[PDB]
Amino acid sequence: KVFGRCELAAAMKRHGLDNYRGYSLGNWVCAAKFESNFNTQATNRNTDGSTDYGILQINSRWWCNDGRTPGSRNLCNIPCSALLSSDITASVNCAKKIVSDGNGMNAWVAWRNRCKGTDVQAWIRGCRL
Ligand SMILES: [Cl-]
Ligand SMILES: [Cl-]
Ligand SMILES: [Cl-]
Ligand code: NA
Ligand code: NA
Ligand code: NA
Repeated sequence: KVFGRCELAAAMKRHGLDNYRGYSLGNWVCAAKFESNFNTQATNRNTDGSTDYGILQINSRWWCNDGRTPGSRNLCNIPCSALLSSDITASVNCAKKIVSDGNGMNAWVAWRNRCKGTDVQAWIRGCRL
């Protein structure tokens, strides 16, 4: 599913991501924009052989199981395919774990490089929330 911007903001809020670990909703929407262009089915193979899955491009090295990432972990206790669902619950629950791991949203390199420090409120501007 490719979410609209305000549609995704609303879904993220529904699932408790707004201000989670102090990160406002615009941060999460901005991260999703640059990770997946709001497409729940996004996948991307990394040079290390891991793969990133879903709206927030969660990586199989640590967070989910895809059966093809040697030496990896599955700390969200989910198949990586669950992160591709139209329903964002699994991605949100895993993102909560990731952002709590110590480096905040810097875990998402694209957030650090493209969202951090910017007017992230613009990503939720105009939305009925
Ligand atoms: Cl957009
Ligand atoms: Cl915001
Ligand atoms: Cl933080
Ligand atoms: Na992989
Ligand atoms: Na894994
Ligand atoms: Na594996």
